Amino acid sequence: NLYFQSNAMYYGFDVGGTKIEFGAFNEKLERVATERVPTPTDDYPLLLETIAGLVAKYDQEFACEGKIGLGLPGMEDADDATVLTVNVPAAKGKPLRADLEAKIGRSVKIENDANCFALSEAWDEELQDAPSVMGLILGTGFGGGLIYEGKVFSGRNNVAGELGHMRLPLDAWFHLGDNAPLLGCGCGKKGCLDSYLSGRGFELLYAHYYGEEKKAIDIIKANAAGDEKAAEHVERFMELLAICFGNIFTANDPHVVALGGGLSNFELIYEEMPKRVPKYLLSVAKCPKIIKAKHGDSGGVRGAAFLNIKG
Ligand SMILES: [Cl-]
Ligand SMILES: [Cl-]
Ligand SMILES: [Zn+2]
Repeated sequence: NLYFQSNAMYYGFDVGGTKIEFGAFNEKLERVATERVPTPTDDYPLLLETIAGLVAKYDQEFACEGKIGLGLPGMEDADDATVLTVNVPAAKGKPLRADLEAKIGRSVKIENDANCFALSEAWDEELQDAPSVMGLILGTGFGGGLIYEGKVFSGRNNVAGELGHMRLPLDAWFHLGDNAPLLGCGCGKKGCLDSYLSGRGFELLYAHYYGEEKKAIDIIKANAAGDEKAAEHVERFMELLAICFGNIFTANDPHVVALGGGLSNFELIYEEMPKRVPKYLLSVAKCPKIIKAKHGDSGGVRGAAFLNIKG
């Protein structure tokens, strides 16, 4: 079956703290192979050998040299090309790209896993024609990737798309009222979007205004059932998210927004944003298309592979 070749083949590696996932994709961006191997715990020479080994395995299997893209929970330092990460400790501070290239014998592209998610959504059949795609993960945190013409915009410091680490716009702060909580952020700042618009934030906001720790799922369940406190919280949160989106869209004006992560599963978001965002936009501007992510489960490997699509 593998001899039914396209001219080019794209390999994607999603490197996680416990497993490395590989995927091969043809020119139509169809997936033609899948494999997972353990991430070598604290053995960098073995990490390099494992990745190089997969490239060699599939190159022989397809009788061709696939393009190599890799995503990880981290990023490259823009000035010295070493990896910044905590979940793949063996790679921390290492010139991962240069080491792989020397071992494998050809170019490798590396990118943050959330940027890979965004790129994966942007290459879905329905979004391929969108000039810009903003892919955001609302779960553990908030933020993502800015895709232009099917290519990730990394930024001068490889941090473009870190919308989670801008402070709340003033209108969002006023919306929270007299009892608004100033939430700390793990980046070192106070009041970051990451601490309010994430799944974790949704829960902290409920706990702060009602002195009770409920899990997102249960709060959504209570709202659906008709609990008054849950409804008040959902109303508060929906307008907050709309305000923050309005500010973001005024500066970045994306064509389509794709939402991933645990909270992206809360369907009311898709009904509510189109009704609330326009208020916070310039009079001449319309709310972009905001949709639930379609390829979240394999977004890391897909996006990593797609880093090499010739633009
Ligand atoms: Cl796929
Ligand atoms: Cl999540
Ligand atoms: Zn922050």
